[PDB]
Amino acid sequence: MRDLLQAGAHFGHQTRFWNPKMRQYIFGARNKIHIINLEHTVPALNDALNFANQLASKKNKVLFVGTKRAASNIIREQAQRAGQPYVDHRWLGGMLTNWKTLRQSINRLKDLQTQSQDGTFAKLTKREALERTREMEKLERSLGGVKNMGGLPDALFVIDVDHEAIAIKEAKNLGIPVIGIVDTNSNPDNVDYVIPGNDDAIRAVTLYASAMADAILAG
Amino acid sequence: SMQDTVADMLTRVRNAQMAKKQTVSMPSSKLKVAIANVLQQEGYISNVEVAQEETKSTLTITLKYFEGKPVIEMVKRVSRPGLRQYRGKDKLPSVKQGLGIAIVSTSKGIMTDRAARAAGIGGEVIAFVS
RNA sequence: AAGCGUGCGUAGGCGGCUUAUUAAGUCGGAUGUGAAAUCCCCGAGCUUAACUUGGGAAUUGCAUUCGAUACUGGUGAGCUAGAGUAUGGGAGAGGAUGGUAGAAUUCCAGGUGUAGCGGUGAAAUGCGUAGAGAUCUGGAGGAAUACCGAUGGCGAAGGCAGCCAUCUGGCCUAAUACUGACGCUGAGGUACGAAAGCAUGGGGAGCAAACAGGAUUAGAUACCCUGGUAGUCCAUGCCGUAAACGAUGUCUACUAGCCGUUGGGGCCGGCUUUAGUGGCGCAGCUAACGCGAUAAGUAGACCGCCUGGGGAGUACGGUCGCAAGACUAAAACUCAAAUGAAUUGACGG
Ligand SMILES: [Mg+2]
Ligand SMILES: [Mg+2]
Ligand SMILES: [Mg+2]
Ligand SMILES: [Mg+2]
Ligand SMILES: [Mg+2]
Ligand SMILES: [Mg+2]
Ligand SMILES: [Mg+2]
Ligand SMILES: [Mg+2]
Ligand SMILES: [Mg+2]
Ligand SMILES: [Mg+2]
Ligand SMILES: [Mg+2]
Ligand SMILES: [Mg+2]
Ligand SMILES: [Mg+2]
Ligand SMILES: [Mg+2]
Ligand SMILES: [Mg+2]
Ligand SMILES: [Mg+2]
Ligand SMILES: [Mg+2]
Ligand SMILES: [Mg+2]
Ligand SMILES: [Mg+2]
Ligand SMILES: [Mg+2]
Repeated sequence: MRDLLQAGAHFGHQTRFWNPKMRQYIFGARNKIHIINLEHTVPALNDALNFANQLASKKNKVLFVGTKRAASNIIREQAQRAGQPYVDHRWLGGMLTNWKTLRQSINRLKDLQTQSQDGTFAKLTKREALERTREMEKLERSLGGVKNMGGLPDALFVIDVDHEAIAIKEAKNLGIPVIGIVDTNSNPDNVDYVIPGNDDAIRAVTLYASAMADAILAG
Repeated sequence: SMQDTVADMLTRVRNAQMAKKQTVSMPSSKLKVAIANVLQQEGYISNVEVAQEETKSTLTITLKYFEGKPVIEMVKRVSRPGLRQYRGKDKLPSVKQGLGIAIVSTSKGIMTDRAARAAGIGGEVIAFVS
């Protein structure tokens, strides 16, 4: 209630890039910037956290997908400290729709990482392994957060429903449940649990992620 | 200019349903209120209000939405000023095989199609609603 | 394929809100009539079926009479949200008339001065030793108005650009008052309507159909060059057509937003509100492209128009015209396509 107040979940984008489909979840606009009303915003963040908790309690997963290049550090931080799959660099178009094809790269990474410091690969050249290390690094910086997923996630948590539209469309296609933190400059089109609040602030994104994780820990 | 007012009201309601408005206002009239009361009794709108300002009245309709989509899926003016309908008790039309209504003006007031068929009369067909 | 070039308006169509009344439309009943046959349904006779036949149903009509008044119409009375009027301001290439300015071109006279100028892809025709071109001075004349200048403005459209006066049209915008549906659209009909053309009289600098010459070229009735007459200008009339286009008839209401700009109003450079004019874009719509509050969305009123391509917007008849022509407007015949939008290639001087 007041923890999001000192977090900057109120302030948002300027009052010229608003999406007119968010006018219910806004209160006013001071200094040429729309300010989201946190009052009814908390009553839906709590419902999203309850949904995430009950989804983690019935033995299901939830993909934390955030790649806005600002909350891409905190997403991995608060996810790997919660035992859940992550998406940090690129939303990798076709991750859910062509999940079978990306399985053929998740297996290439489950083979390459085991072929580095798990099988004692010796009796080889020092410069020859640099290419395979580059292959593994290019694969891991893209899929190292979905290696321990093994199947289609049951929920999703996005930090920018706008910047991650490909993921929200893949979810709305594959019948998955989405949860997003939608700001003023964003469409609440297919977010099953819309959570109005800042999508770019440091402390606000950290609060959203840490709260989602602490709700995941109800196990 | 503005000649059909029943159609103008039906168009206002249709357009407000298309844009997910929760309320639509319009200039009031005796026949508009008589049609809004039928739409409310059949459960197609929520509420009807008429506010007198000093001499001009204003009608205000509250709209219903059931699981996102609007309740009034189709509304059609049937008897235009350029062509009036005037059915008889035996030729009264059914809308969507009785899943929709037809507003009728009879000498016993404004009613639905099945009410007029039960009363054994029927005059001007105003609108199909579904 | 299909919005008249644009208005104005006649007949007509359609028209705000409240109320009283009427009962013409509309609705309901009754009563006549709606021939039989046929059709339809039950069932009856042919050994069955065709076929024949009993009874109904139907004949949705019209007339008379009685009833009902929601809606439409009539009639009376009201009302002010449409339409209009009065009064202060504002912007404007709106129009008509008459003056006037400056630049430049052309020509003429003179001065200086001497051998080229001009023109092209290259040239030549052409102009120059009778003195060109260049430069200076004076003059004559006609036409158009650099800069400003702007998806700026005004106009019904066509259109409208130096400056000034005179006469004049509309629009915007604020208040207060007034009238009280006086409206919208309109077949016929009328008014205006680019350029070219035509008539009569002027004028004629530049440009320039026709034309002449020089080139180019296989040829070159062209493109390029040098000239050049109608015409372009004015007065007064005709003509009545244009890719007269937003290829989008007029009027009304409603439907996310964002970014400009023009003319105003309001409030604190900014916010809002109006009338225009632009760029995006949600919904919706669309064959697609696209449109998207300046709709091609959602609806309503009236009008115009289309119905395969060609023959053909042609013939004939007629109306109009000085004529050129315009307008109205076919058929025989012929073909099995013609067309729109997008896609993949290939090609492009
Ligand atoms: Mg066409
Ligand atoms: Mg037109
Ligand atoms: Mg009339
Ligand atoms: Mg009338
Ligand atoms: Mg009667
Ligand atoms: Mg008979
Ligand atoms: Mg009256
Ligand atoms: Mg002058
Ligand atoms: Mg009065
Ligand atoms: Mg008219
Ligand atoms: Mg006409
Ligand atoms: Mg020439
Ligand atoms: Mg024409
Ligand atoms: Mg046309
Ligand atoms: Mg504007
Ligand atoms: Mg303004
Ligand atoms: Mg657009
Ligand atoms: Mg339209
Ligand atoms: Mg269309
Ligand atoms: Mg002809």
